[PDB]
Amino acid sequence: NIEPQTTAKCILYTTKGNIAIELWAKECPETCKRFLSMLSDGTFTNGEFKELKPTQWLMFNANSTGEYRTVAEEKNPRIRFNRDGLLGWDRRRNTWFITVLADSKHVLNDCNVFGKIVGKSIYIFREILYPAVLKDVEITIPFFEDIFGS
Amino acid sequence: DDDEPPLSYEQHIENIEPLDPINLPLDSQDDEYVKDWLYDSRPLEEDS
Amino acid sequence: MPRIKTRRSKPAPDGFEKIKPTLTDFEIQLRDAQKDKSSKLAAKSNEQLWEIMQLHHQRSRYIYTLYYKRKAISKDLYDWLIKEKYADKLLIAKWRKTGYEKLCCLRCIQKNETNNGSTCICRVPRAQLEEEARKKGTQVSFHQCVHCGCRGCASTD
Amino acid sequence: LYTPKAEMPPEHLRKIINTHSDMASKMYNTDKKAFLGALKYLPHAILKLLENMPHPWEQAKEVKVLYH
Amino acid sequence: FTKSELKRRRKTRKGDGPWGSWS
Amino acid sequence: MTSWRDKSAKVQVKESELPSSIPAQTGLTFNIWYNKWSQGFAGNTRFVSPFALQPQLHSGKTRGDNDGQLFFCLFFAKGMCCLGPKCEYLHHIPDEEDIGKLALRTEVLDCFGREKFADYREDMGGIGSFRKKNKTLYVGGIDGALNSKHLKPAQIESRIRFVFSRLGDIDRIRYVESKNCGFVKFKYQANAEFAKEAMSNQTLLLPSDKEWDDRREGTGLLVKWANEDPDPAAQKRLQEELKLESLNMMVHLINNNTNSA
Amino acid sequence: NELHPTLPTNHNKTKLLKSLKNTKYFQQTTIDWVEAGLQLCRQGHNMLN
Ligand SMILES: [Zn+2]
Ligand SMILES: [Zn+2]
Ligand SMILES: [Zn+2]
Ligand SMILES: [Zn+2]
Repeated sequence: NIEPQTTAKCILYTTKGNIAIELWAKECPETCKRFLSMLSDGTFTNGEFKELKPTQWLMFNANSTGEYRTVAEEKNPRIRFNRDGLLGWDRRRNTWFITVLADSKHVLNDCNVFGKIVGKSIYIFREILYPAVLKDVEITIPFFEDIFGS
Repeated sequence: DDDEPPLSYEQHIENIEPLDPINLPLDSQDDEYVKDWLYDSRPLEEDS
Repeated sequence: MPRIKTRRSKPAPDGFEKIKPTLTDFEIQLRDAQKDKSSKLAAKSNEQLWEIMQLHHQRSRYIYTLYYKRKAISKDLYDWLIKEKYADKLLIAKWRKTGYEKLCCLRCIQKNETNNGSTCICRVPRAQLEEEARKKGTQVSFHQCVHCGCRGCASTD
Repeated sequence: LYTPKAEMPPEHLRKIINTHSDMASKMYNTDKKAFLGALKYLPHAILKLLENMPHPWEQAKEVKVLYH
Repeated sequence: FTKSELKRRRKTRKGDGPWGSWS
Repeated sequence: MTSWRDKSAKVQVKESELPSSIPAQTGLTFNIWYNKWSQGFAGNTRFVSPFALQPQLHSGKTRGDNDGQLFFCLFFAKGMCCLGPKCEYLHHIPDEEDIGKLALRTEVLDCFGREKFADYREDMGGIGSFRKKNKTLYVGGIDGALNSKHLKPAQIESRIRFVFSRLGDIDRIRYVESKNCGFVKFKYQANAEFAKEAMSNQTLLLPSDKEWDDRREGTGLLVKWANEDPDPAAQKRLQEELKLESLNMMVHLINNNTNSA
Repeated sequence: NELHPTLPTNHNKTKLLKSLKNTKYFQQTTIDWVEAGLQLCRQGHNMLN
């Protein structure tokens, strides 16, 4: 595991169970600002698991942050798609991307590798193998102290 | 890892700030003659 | 003190903030240039290297005009920009000379490397290569210098 | 005559090494024979790398290099 | 060749500098 | 002229559309010295070309024209060149003006600039010979080119005649049904060399020929060199044209003695 | 080491790296040490393959 040290944690509260999530905020400053904003602004809440792509990814919380614009592309080749449970980010308007079990490298360099799942709750994610919705959000560790909420 | 290609400099390494090296804190009084230039690479290179 | 900031690096002098937006814009054009675009053709591959020689040349004309032409920077900032490897010292040293004011690089006046002990073809003035062309009736079998992709760096030109 | 060596940009060496990662084109056939000619001189390059190693009081060292 | 003829021709090449293309 | 002298040559294939330098998948592990696949059996690795030459559409002036280039772009002959007007070789069909400039050099080189060899080859493949001036191109693989549909041998002859007609002065064509073989003789060596590269590994079938969607699965029409003609009418005709071209240079070999005196 | 000295010979001033920088084929630059060593790992792995 050559990946960097994670910096921001955001616990998701779904109907299936708790999804603990950690984020790389130094190595990827922009996609954290599109994520941590829309958690606290409530625009992710009550979002259904939308489209399962078998062996590739599953997609939820597609609504859009600000001005319906894009995200400045940033890649670190220490942070790659080799596992399941890796959060991604589609090039489209403000849409998540959660990698399956086949973990192919064909989805790389086309999406933004963004965060992980803390290993206690990868078993909750494997229950999906009536989609789940997002009830509550608690941002336990914000890295962006200044920008977020100001 | 044995399967990992030797990682590239300008993508992985060049943007990180370096950590501190091993320096002993020089006494402000005893080490007055040396403590400006002691830990330099080629310490007194620019003196005539 | 060449490229990355360490504890042995001195803090930057006064006028660095006003020139820093242009130097950051040269710096991100080199990062696009460093990466490998996977190119099959041998003629396309050295064409990528010519972009690096040009981007290097232009950032050194930038610091050269700020100090030797416009005098918009102090000498303490110029000594810092040399030591922190922003500007090529040995290339600026030829630009000060007479006949070398617009020289593309140092590899093109280096006589020992050539087959014939000569300069590069890009150092010959365009008036003169057009002249023996008139002897033959064919325009120019010269477009870009092999070491730079220079179309002619002569002073009169 | 004798002018000394041109000091080149450090980006020029990077680009050449990033280009030679995948040598599947026929344009690389002469350079592949140069990699086998370089193998005789590899223990000399190892000695120059290891004698110029950073000591524990310095963070980073810049060194002059010579590259094919 | 004269200097005023030389100054008018260096404006004809496009790219503003030694990478400025003739024709 | 209408096609070539007024235009500039266009780009047939973009550089991002150029095919991968790695071949498809023949064995288990790829050898990075020889650029081949190893450890297994190969599976008749020939394939048809996804591109082709469009004589009137793609010809135009190039940077080889302004510099005085003798030789022709081989990727233009294949329909693959990505430089277009930047390329240092000629993008048009060889003609009597340029072939007159390929006179001293064409004895040992071909029209693309490649050296010729003494022996031919065991299967009469790529480049020619500097011992024999062979102006006739063998055509084979016609079953693989037509994608295994049937046609009459009279209609096969015409479909060979048309696609070869553009590539230069065609001397004669004689399709054989007994051996599915086309013997296409040109006026010039330099147009046989151009046509051999241009129609190698192509498809014969036309866009209206009902299999234009599926034609990439083939093997293409093989284009090798032609052996000596065994029927005795052409051998006497070979003896005739040997004698009359001899006397033409019996004239000039006593003119440069007359210049000598 | 003190008992068996091996003396240098005065003729040998040829020095591999100086005769190699005479030719066209080698150039100079200045880089980080960690960059130079990571290059030689990549370069020596190509030679053996
Ligand atoms: Zn140059
Ligand atoms: Zn030059
Ligand atoms: Zn030049
Ligand atoms: Zn071409």
